[PDB]
Amino acid sequence: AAVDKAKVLEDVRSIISTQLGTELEKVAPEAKFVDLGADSLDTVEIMMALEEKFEIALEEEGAEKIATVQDAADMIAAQIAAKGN
Amino acid sequence: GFAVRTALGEETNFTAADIKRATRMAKKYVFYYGFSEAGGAGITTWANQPYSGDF
Amino acid sequence: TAVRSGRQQLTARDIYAGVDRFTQGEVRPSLPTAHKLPVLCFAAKEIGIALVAGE
Amino acid sequence: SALIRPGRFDRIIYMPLPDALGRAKIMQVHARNKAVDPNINWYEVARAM
Amino acid sequence: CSEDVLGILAERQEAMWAGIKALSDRKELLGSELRDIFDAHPAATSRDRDARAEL
Amino acid sequence: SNWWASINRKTGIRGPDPAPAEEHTNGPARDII
Amino acid sequence: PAWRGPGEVGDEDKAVGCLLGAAVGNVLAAPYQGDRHFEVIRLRRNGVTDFWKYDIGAQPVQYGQYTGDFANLLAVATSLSASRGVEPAHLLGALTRAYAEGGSSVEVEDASGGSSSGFLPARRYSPYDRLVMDAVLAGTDPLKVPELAERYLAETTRRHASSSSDRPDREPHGPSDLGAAARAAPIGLAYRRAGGERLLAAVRRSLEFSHPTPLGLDAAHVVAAAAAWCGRQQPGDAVGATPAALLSHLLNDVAVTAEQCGKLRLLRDNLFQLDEVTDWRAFYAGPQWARLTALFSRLSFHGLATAGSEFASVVLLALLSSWGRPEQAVIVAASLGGHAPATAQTVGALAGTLYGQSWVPERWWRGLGEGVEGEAGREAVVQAGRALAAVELA
Amino acid sequence: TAGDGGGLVGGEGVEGSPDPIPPQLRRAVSVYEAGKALLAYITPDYEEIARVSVCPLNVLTGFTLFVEDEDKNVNAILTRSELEGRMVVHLAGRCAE
Amino acid sequence: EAKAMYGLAINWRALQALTQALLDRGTITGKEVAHILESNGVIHFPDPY
Repeated sequence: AAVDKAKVLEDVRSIISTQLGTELEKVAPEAKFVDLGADSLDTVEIMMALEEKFEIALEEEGAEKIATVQDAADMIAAQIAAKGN
Repeated sequence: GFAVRTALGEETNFTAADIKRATRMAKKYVFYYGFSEAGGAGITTWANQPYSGDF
Repeated sequence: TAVRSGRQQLTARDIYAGVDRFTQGEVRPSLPTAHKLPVLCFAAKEIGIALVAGE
Repeated sequence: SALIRPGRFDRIIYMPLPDALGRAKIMQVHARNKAVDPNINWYEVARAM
Repeated sequence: CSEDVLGILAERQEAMWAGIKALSDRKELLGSELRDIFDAHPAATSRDRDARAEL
Repeated sequence: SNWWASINRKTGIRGPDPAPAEEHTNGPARDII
Repeated sequence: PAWRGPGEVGDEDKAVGCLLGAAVGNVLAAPYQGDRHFEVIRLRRNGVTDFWKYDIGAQPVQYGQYTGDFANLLAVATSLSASRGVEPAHLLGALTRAYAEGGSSVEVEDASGGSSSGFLPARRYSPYDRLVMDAVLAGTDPLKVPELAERYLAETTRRHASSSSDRPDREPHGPSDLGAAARAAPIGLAYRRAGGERLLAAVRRSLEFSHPTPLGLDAAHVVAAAAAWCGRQQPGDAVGATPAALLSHLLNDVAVTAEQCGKLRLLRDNLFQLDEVTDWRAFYAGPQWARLTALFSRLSFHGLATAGSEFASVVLLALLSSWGRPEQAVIVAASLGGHAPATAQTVGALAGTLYGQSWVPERWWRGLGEGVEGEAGREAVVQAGRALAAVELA
Repeated sequence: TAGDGGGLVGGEGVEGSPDPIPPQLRRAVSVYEAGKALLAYITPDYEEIARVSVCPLNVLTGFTLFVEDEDKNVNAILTRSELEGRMVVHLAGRCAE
Repeated sequence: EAKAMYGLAINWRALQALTQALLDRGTITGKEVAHILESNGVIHFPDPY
């Protein structure tokens, strides 16, 4: 229901940073995924790492349209939002 | 209370404890003992006399 | 109180301390001195009563 | 009024209520056994209690 | 009565501040020390502008 | 600007932004529960 | 019109008057340290215009005695006139001397036998300055104690929650506080004809051991620059001596930091001028005092200038608002509470080093004479101000 | 909430308490608590704020927790400025709503 | 009430920012409240009267 987008965004940024090797203050809330040192067979590894960090399941169509760390954080927040129901 | 107010320059709840006491006495001044000038002399058509604590 | 005071002759302060340990009550920690407000207010209360009585 | 006469109970001593530091120390010790985050600024938590 | 008291207190401001300063240090005074302190600061002989504004 | 200068208690109190009239409604039953 | 009195003031009476104005400002504003302006103007309904005798703080000031801030200022001035320039070890020894004499100590009560004895000086010192200038005596180094302090005075730790620093208790007393900017008027007057970069080197040397931060150095620099500017000036040029002149001159050359420039610009474009105040009870309840207090609340946080930038901006407001009336300016500065000793002492230093000597009322001179400092301290001040008018070795 | 009355909880599912607390009723509570905290911040010498919150225990009210010092007015003093500031802070919520 | 309304009116931006923060976080601390309010330029009161 009521989810804190701040914490989710912080931790998504941390996970992306730790996954690619780029320092945390460089990955901006709107930085796309190819410009930060990642191809196509590496945006799926960070998807897997995100699921592993939050222990949720990502919807697949919504995962086909992820381009900014903001939309990733928003997808994850929407997943955690609808958990009990 | 008036001394605290004249030192600080601002009201307080200290006055709250003063005037209460004074008000009791002031009523006993006007009604029961008949010291005032309420009527031309200080005799008033109604007073409230105390009961003993034995009650 | 006087024998703890290192003396033996009872002074006014000592009999005053005794009266107060029964008339009022046991002693308690003093007033904080971190801010000017508390002691200023209470001391102004006391000195106003005393000064007005004397006048 | 009987047990107060001289010799029987001649001295009364007063224990005040704790302060910020007192409450801080009190809660520090009652938690040694519990599971507690190490970075707890016990003083600040005692300021609001 | 309130006007009378407030007129007493707003003449002896120096004496009241001397008393507060003395009582803040020792937290205790006897009526004789208080009397001599108040005596050391007699009231104003005449009224200047500030005194008129206070009155 | 200084919209708070023209605040009137008789003619009605209103902020600057235009009337956030968002609302939706189910029936009385789906509202009570 | 403006302050005329005598003609154009010289260059010796300027310095002695700066020290005298600092003295009267600190002594007058000492008892009102750490309270808001509405409280101060309600305790002193007839104006803050005379030396208070009855003080009931935790460490009470006595009648006619200054605090540690003026002690440090005058010690800086003397030691500077001794080594003929800002030499760090010399003035630091002089400061620890002024912090040492007359004092005393108290012992401890700790279970294991731990001993952290408390040294109590004979005056009032800021807790950060007390700590740093007693760590100097603690044997440790003089240059890298600020690095122990910035992280020691960090009792703020997390301050989890708890919003405003309203309590002077939760305000930041440390390497970026007002300590440095408070003692930079005599320094900035010893260097009135030396060049801006040399002046900056001097004021930087005087700070190295306590205020290494850049914003504290900026505060010290702007106050020293104002001191030098008004020192070179003369009180008669109705065009050279204008507040706009000094403010723009500050904005262009010296002010480099962001927030300092913002506060200076804000003070510049909203500046106004008070008319001559004769009845303080009516002034303390008028549109003018209210407007001034509104600007003052803009320039600071809840009426408390702890950071050097707020401090220096507040100092210029009290002085530039009474252009041509130095005693009125020092009264207005003492009437604002907060850090009233430091604020008013700096305003008085600058009013002296600009206007000179003929403005200190006779009653404040007599009050300095009748206090505990007495003739000894009074003419010690006038003599340390005389032995400053010409010293320029190195 | 006692023998009956009630009408204050918001998460019980019964005819009294709606289940998700509609959004127009959450905007209002947030506006209320924001106005109250904003006025308590800009008021000189008010208490200090420790934690602002909305919907505690699902009730339809906010809750602002205030840290205060027991040694400025030792459990006994009330000055006029303080009372007027309290009045302003208590009307701020309704006024912002 | 006049003072409350005037002080909420001259602080409109900070009021809306803090409202949004409360709507999307649920809880907030005093340091965060201070930071949010000072980031949007609050205009304090001069006195409590």
